[PDB]
Amino acid sequence: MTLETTLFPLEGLEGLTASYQLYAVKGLSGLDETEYHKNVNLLVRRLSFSMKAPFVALSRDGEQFIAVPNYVTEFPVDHRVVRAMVKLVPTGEPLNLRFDAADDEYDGLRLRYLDFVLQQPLFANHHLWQPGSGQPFFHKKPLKRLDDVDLYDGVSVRAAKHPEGGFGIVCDARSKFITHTPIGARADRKRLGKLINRSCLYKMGDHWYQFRIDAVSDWKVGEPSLFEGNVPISLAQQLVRTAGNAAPKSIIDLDPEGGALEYFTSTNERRMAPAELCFLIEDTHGRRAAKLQRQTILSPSERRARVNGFIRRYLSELNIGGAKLSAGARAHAFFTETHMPPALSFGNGTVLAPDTSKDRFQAMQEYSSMRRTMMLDKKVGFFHQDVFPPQTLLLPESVKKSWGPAFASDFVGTVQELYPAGGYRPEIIEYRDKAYGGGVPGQMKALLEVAERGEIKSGDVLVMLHRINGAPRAQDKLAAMVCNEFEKRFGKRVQVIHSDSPGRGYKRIFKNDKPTYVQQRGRGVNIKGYLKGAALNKVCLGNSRWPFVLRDPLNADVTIGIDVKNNMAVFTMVAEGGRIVRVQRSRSRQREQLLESQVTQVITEMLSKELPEIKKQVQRVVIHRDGRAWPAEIAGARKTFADMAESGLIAVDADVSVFEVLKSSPAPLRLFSFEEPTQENPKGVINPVLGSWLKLSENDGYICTTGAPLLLQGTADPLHVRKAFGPMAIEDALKDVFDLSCLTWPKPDSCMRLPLTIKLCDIALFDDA
DNA sequence: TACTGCACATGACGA
Repeated sequence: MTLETTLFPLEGLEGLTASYQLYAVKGLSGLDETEYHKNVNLLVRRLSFSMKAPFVALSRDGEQFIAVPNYVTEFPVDHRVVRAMVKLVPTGEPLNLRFDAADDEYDGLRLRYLDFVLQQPLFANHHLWQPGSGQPFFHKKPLKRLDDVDLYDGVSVRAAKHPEGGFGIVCDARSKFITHTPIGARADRKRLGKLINRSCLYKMGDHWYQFRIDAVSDWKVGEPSLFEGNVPISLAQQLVRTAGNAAPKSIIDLDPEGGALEYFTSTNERRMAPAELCFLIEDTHGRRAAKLQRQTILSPSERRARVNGFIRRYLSELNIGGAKLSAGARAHAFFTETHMPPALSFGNGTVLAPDTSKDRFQAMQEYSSMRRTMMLDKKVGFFHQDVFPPQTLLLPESVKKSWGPAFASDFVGTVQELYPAGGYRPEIIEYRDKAYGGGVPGQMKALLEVAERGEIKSGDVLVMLHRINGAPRAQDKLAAMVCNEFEKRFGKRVQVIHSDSPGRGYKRIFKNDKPTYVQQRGRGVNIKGYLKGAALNKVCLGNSRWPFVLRDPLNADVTIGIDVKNNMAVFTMVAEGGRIVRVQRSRSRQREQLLESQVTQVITEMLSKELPEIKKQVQRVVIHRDGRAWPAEIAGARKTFADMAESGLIAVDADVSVFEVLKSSPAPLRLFSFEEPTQENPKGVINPVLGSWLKLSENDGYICTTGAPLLLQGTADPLHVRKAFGPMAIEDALKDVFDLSCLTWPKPDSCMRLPLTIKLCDIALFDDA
């Protein structure tokens, strides 16, 4: 019940002052909406990098208004590219924002400035470095040596509004893996080729930063490759030129035969750097580094200790010109009531509700297990129990001629035991997976031709695919295309598994003087666990057979999730208690963004189909965006629902609100709860409990969709949700984000970080055109 | 097959 944050008070904020000079933009009256605000942002990016100053945008009224700092002087005021031509007229009267006053809309301006000048003392600390601007600050000394790769520890620092008034600082520990020894001067033109688009840390003497390799230079470090005023200069002469004073040996005694890399500046010029001073960033999310990744998951006491360490060590004194700032040593703490999980409804009128008499921790663990065993118990079971429509199972020819039939037999029997009301009985079909190519084209040609033959009766298909490319950072093209084409050209709803995981669960045995396949539990997969999880996720949830739903209404009558990536948008809708769930894909113009009209279209169409089934009149609507919410998207959303209030489809006085769900937060905040100190836990720091929550503002909040009883390792990552519009109190939004995340349908006995709405986007949009 | 925690990704530097 007692919680501590990673938000820290800022003392001495007075005197510190921010002076902007609002402008306004003329450009093109052609406010193409998605194309107007895209250009607003491009200029503020272009201007911030070029003039190295905190330019902000303030979109009130006409959405114009660029804030220029008052210490820059020769301001061009006109700016090319950007298609059309642009002019910035001032809006006069010079601003002088303050950190003691009260909530403005100029507080996005104070926050920009505050973040800009706080990274000035840290940037000039000889023992810290920063890969790039906005990123965390790392110790130059590795925390751990870890054999051929070094583990660096860092702490991110972000200005925030303080809930008890004023301004503070949110912080979080970070980790980074860098190879111990440099690329080297002894690395040839061909090996430096193999390294383009990798990233490396450049130890440019005392100045450390990170860049992305774009090219191998034609010139060695000692040959003339650039020139300062006509005179052709070598890169080695250039670095000696800009070394200062007691320059370290490494940057004034380079091997002249070593190679150089090339890379682009923030403002897009070309620059070189000697390979002798460059250390490859070990992309531990590119290559599977299981032993390494364990080192980056911190226990709550480890995580609190490193964040506070860094605050006490580097932030107790801060000289921003005149001002002398301090970060308080004690982070903001508070008493709160934690949200209890919601009552849920299963089969046979059975309800599951958290016991209020047990202590919270025991109550949460019993409830979360009960979600699984109630689902499995034949006398309670799924909330939605009917017979399945016809089902197809589509297998590679090479699998059907081997372990296929043993797998299918086990899989059906697993479905029948999980979901006995369904009578699962699929028709087993094959496609000629060895006939055309084994790459994405070829597999597709074999799959299509089976569909064109009409061999897929039934509208639901579970298709088993070969994994074309692995590495948990590529993208499953083949699975995406089979869903688009099987749904567009034919009317099919398709789920997907892969051939490798279940293959590893079968071995060939000789029985009754005949070869047959049977299970094995060697290593490669827990095959029994694989069948249960795939039966649930691919067949039951694939057929919209929800195993449990909310007993009691949320604050929103309907709530809608929206994500867009790779020119594929996904809308999802959750109404009644999860009793109504619709997931609808749709192609888009932009890669990650939606046209004002495409929003009004898809949503009116989805909601109108379901409104006859929603027996309470609709009067509170919530949209959950995955990422930033662009105002072309908010407009289409305000539009859609204004209409339906006139047509009488919903209540006349109904209202909408839009919220961003920032699964990767720009201000990562953590929460801690406390315990009896205990030898192994000297300070007694533990995870917060599952329902803990915190409001920093009327527009920013945090909710622990994961937490104490149900986390097996690490420290909980609270979920950041930000209001973008509407009459809905952020506390109310936080409460049903939490209720929506107790619908743990993919793994009932678990916590689940995202609410169901944007959780539905992830699995659906894993398949993007 | 599925769950979390993790590093991967808007906006200042630096050959």
